[PDB]
Amino acid sequence: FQDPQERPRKLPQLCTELQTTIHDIILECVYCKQQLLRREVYDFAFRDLCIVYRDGNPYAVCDKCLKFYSKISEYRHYSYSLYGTTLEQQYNKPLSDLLIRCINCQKPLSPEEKQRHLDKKQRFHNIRGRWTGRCMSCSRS
Amino acid sequence: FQDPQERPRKLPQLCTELQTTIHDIILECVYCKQQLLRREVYDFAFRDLCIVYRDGNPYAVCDKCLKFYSKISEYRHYSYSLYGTTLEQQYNKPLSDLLIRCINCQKPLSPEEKQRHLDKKQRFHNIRGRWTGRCMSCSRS
Amino acid sequence: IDFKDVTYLTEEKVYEILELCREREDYSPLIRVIGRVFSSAEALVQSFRDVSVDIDAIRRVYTRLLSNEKIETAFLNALVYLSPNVECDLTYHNVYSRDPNYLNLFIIVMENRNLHSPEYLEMALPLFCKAMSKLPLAAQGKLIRLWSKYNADQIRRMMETFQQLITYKVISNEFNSRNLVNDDDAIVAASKCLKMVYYANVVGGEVDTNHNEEDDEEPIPESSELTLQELLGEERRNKKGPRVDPLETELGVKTLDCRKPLIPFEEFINEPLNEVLEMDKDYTFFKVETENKFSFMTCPFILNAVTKNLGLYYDNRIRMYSERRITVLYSLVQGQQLNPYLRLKVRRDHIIDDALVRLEMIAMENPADLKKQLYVEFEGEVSKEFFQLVVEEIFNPDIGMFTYDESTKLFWFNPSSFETEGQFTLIGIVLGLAIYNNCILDVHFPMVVYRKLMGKKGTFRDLGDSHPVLYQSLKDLLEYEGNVEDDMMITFQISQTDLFGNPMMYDLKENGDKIPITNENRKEFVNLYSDYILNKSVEKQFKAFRRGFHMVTNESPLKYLFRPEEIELLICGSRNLDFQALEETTEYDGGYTRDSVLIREFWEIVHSFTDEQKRLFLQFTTGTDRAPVGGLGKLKMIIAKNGTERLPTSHTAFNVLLLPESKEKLKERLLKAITY
Amino acid sequence: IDFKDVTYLTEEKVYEILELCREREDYSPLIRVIGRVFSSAEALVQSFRDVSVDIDAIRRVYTRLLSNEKIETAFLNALVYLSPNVECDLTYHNVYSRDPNYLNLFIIVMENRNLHSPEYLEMALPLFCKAMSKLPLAAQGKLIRLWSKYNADQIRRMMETFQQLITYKVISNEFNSRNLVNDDDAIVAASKCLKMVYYANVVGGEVDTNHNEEDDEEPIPESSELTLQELLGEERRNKKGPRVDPLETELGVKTLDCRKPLIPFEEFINEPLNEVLEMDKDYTFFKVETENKFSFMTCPFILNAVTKNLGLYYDNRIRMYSERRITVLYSLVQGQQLNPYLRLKVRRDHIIDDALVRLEMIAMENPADLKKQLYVEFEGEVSKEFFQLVVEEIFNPDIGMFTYDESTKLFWFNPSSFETEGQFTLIGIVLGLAIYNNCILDVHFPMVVYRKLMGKKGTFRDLGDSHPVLYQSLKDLLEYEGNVEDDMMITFQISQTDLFGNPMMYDLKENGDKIPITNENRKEFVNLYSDYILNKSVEKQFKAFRRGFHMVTNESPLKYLFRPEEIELLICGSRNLDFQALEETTEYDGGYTRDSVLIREFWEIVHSFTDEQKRLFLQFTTGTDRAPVGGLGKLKMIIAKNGTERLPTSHTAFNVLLLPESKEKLKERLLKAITY
Ligand SMILES: [Zn+2]
Ligand SMILES: [Zn+2]
Ligand SMILES: [Zn+2]
Ligand SMILES: [Zn+2]
Repeated sequence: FQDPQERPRKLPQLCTELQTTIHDIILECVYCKQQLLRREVYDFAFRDLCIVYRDGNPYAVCDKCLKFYSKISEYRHYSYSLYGTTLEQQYNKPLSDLLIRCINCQKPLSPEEKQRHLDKKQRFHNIRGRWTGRCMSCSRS
Repeated sequence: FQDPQERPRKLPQLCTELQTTIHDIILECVYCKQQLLRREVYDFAFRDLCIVYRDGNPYAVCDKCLKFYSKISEYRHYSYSLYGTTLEQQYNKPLSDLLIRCINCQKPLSPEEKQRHLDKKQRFHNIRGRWTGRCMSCSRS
Repeated sequence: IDFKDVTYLTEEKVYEILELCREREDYSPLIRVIGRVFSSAEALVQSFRDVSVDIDAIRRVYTRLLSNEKIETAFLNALVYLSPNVECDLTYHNVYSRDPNYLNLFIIVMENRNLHSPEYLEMALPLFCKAMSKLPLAAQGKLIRLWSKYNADQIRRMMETFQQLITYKVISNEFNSRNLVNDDDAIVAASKCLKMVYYANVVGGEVDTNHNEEDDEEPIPESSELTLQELLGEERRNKKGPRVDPLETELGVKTLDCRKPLIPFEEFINEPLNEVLEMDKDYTFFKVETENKFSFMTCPFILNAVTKNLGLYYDNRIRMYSERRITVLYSLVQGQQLNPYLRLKVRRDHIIDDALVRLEMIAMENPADLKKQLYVEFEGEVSKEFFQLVVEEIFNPDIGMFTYDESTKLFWFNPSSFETEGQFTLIGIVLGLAIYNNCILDVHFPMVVYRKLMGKKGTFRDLGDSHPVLYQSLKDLLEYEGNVEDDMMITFQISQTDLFGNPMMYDLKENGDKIPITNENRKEFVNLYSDYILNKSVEKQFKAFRRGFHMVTNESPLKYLFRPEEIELLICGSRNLDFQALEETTEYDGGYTRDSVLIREFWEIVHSFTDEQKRLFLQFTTGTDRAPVGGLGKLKMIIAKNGTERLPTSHTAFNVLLLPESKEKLKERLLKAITY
Repeated sequence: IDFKDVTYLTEEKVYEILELCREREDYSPLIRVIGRVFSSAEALVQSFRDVSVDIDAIRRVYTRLLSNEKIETAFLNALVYLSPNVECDLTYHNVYSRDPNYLNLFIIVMENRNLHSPEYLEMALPLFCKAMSKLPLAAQGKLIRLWSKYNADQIRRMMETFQQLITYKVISNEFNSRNLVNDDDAIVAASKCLKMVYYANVVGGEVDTNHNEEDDEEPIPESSELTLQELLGEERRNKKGPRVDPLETELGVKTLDCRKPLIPFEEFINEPLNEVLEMDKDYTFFKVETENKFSFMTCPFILNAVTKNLGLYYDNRIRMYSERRITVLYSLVQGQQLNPYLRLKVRRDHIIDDALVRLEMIAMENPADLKKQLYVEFEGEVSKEFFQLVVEEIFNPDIGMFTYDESTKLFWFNPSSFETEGQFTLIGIVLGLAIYNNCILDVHFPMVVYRKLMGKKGTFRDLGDSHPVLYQSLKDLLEYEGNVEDDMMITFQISQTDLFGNPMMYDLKENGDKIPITNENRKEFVNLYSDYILNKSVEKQFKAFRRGFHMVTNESPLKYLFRPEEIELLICGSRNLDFQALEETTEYDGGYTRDSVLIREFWEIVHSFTDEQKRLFLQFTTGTDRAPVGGLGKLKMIIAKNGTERLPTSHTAFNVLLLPESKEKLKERLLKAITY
């Protein structure tokens, strides 16, 4: 919980060392310090979100502050926006070999979701040097 | 203060019967019940605003709630928007013979201000059956 | 001899065309030269003279002429050059202020029966309509009141004149959103011309300026909005009302006052305009009149039932977008909590008793918030199926508000409700909340209910669709011959059944026992008893239903856009059923696409069933068996391919259906869940 | 004999053009036929072969040819047909991946000195530039590094090639906002071609890849933003930095590293593009690359000093519009109070001591909010004149941070400041806050100060503009001949004056007393002492000035758009003065118009005065004597006619001037208030 290599970084890495299932893991947020919701509980594994240690405490996020602060970083630290083609010519790497997350839900953007952006010519977003996208759960109206 | 004809309707009609100048009139708002600001004090005469009687109490407005609630009526009760020409053909009256106020500051729209709307082809706003415009103090950026 | 400078087309010109048809040999340009000054501006002011026009002349003048072939080409070219420089004769010269004589140049040109040939529409006819559309108000008023004396087929072929033009104009251009439809001036004109034809059928048809309702008590607004009118001193004067067309004001008539026109209103629709027009900014042209663009919602009769809600959906959204924007401002500057929805707490045992104290709280405390979007919540556990939970709970005989008539298969307001106006408020509110949120209901009301809401009472004419067994038993009085005092024992007092079962004796007169009915006041017996059950037995209950309906759609242009027939397809939905439009109104969410098999499995299992069971399916996807008003794909289907054994997750609101990544692997349990 | 199929323009073709100029009689099409296959795609891959091109061939081949007249018309038409179907030779065929040989077809065509004739620009030349603009990255890298060996006039006439095209293209079209400038492909191409010429002058000119600063410690972001990187696990890796052009990355060079090019950078500007281009969406093309439109801010050298701030104004506004939008969200969902401004409480006695604890609170607590718009408040009693209150309060010798040198008339960072880095933080911050809010200051800094901020240290070359009396006394060592140990008594240790007055002995070497200077380490004595006062006597103070400057304009593209010469006209303003542009940049607020008399009274009273006193006036309207950078009417004048005897109400921010509704009725008191 102090040294980086002993404390686990993800909930799949945690839940055995912290002796639980995916369901009955006991966690508190970093902003709200609340018992996380069960849809929120499962996503922190799946969206591959990473454990904060405030004062040696493994913290997670709640979703409504997760989508909030990602919108904050979107509004506050926005560098440029790029086509899906324009990474493979300028970063010069496959996008499935690239850790691009969602700009809203912060799940890593899917190999088919990235090909929508080359199909429908939709642009990515660069913030803080990191890359972001729009996931399929974040594509309803 | 109870019967309509004895209590005055405007501050010029009030300030002698209520024994003051335009400066040292003592008044409270209808929303905030505060001592009105002196720019706000003078405008309630000039913008020809009308005295509310809540429980027999002559109330006025403060400006920051005046511009607020006028924006509320703008957003909540908006019927249609009309050219400056389109009143003189449909109401069939001169606009200086017509009580059109400001949509923001609620001063009655000036005879030169209304001719801007026929010059630069800018549209009026109808709300609640009443007519509104944009005054020259409310035309800065 | 040739008669050039003097007034044309007169009886002198009738003998001149007759004597120039005398000796026909080599007479090629002389008839067009002796009809050319008919195609002149001031030469029809003077010729052929609440008007000064001779209709007795010209409708026999054109008859004498048609023994030839080239004159319709000769009549045409003069009017090509007439129409622009006569358009500025009222745009600039403004001649209606100068004379009432001026209108005669339209009618003489209009009565040509060879206008039925479509060769005018290259340039000639529409600009003749444009100045006719540029007529001033009282100029149009006398013109329409001149056309209040036509026959129907004269109006029909005059209606078919402009409709054939707007038949021609849609097949003329490919209209787009950069290829705008309100900037084309002729369809603006011809529909505005057809509006006069549409307003001819108002004043030409059946008129009842009298039996309007009690004027609807517009709701008391909130304490903030009441304050500002006292701050602006306008608490003396009342509102000038809704959207009002000026021709309604110019003629002094309302289309609601029209029982039956010459030819019925539903024939007066252009259908191909509707399928190419987007009302997304046509409604922006409706609330905000623009420079070179005019709103087709100011000619609402040209739209079918398919289209007039599509702007009313857009109208409610801008009232919902603003009511989103309002509670934005309250949490900002007032710090009062963001309330962006009409949240609705209910319990399924008590949803009437839940939503009564729920809505009448908002109907009292803050009357504004009913215009926020509906959002239904139960305890424990949506908004589209919520109305179905209300409808039979309101249209139950066991709830004590309505009766069902089995023959007509429609409901009716039961007047035997004692202290049920509170529950009568909600059925008004939920009728607005269905409309305002654009939802469909399974409601069987007589059209008099919709007729009475707009502002015109129930007549003898509305009695048949309500309940004919009463209606036949009063027209059979009027279709009788006998001395009805000695023949019939009927006096003014009647027997009206309470739900106890006992008929209650009601003197419709001041003393209905003491005065009997004769042949003459047989009319008077109807005019009490036709209005009795329809209007004034339920009058306190209907107004409490009206008050519930009014405070939801007062600010909406529903009264402006719609007729009481059109409300029936608007609140009650439609009974048609399409699926080819359904499978193309589905964007591929989840991953499943159309040509893969489990798309057509829904299609084939409903196409195996008969129509009612496809509607048993579409109760799950849309919300009910009742289709959306008009078309079916106007609500889109929504597919979802997300990861089976159980029943698919399927909503009514967002129209979703979950799908696992064969044809007959789930259909038995799926149809089981459908028919549960 | 004719040599058709084999490689053209070779020395064999030199003897063929010489022997076909032999016997000139009736030789009209033969020279264009023996130069036509030069105008072929694959025939210049093969012909004339870090490259494989013979520049020694072709620059004497063209010389032998010009004894005729029609060949420039003959050279032209082949290249019209070459250029589109060779544009897809790298757009589609992608031949640079296939060979490094391919580039040769550009250079041979380019070296025609009759390209100076403007007849190519009808269609021919720009599409030759388009494929040259469509070259890939390392293809451009070797191409530019091929042009790192040119002479200046070869670069100059190659620069003057594309500039004459963008001379031609502005006089070609009337560009608008529906008539967009980034959708025209040739000006996109030729400037991107000129970018390589602009990047030729980087790698062709003076190069210093070495003396960069310490890498600027990018600010610690707020506790919310630090959290999310720990939530995203990217606390390991750092930022990839600012906006970076890929040719900077492809060549590995930076334009900041360029001391002096071949021909100076300020010649490389298109001026008539700037006066017709709106950067309102060109900046939208900068942050958001688009399909058929490309940003001219990615070719910043084409813009003058007038224009590059005009996008930087638009850049700060979108960072201010968003920082408005952020505290919208905090009052909405967090309920933390709307703070839409950089409010700044001060007292005129203590504004340094006020804004130090003010800014360093926001520089510590929430480092984001410095990007909100500046708003200055005193006690008792604005933001534009606020900097003037700071500037001499910071550039005072009596405040203890700077020295003024009277000969150069510029300031310099005094290194004798003890524990004054806190006050050195603010002068960084206020330098950003002037720039970020786009305000002008009356600052006299040497260009080395701007040179050191961008990321390149102070050299011997920057020493003269700092203080030449030191700089001459070290170049005179280098411009001496003698045996400087026996001649000069100079060792590495020096005497540096403290503000006590006592010079402090400083061994610049490890033992400057023990090692003396000879002729050879005279270079080494400079390379310690040139960097001493300029970089490392003030190194802790400058970085605390840099840290103040960095955390305001780190996220701005100021480092991308600008060179250290351009900062001088950007933070220090301009010394020009216009009034004809002033009287047309005034919308009539209040009521007063231009042709009435009291408009020209301001004009005539300043035109009576000399320039410095017109600036004494314009200190009141703009804010200072220093003009806006470049033009004068870029800030608009603002007139006000609202109801006299006293001095007119005149702001610096909104540029207002009150006016009563003659010519010489107020000017004495007005100029009195000006010169108070
Ligand atoms: Zn949280
Ligand atoms: Zn997402
Ligand atoms: Zn107030
Ligand atoms: Zn105002």
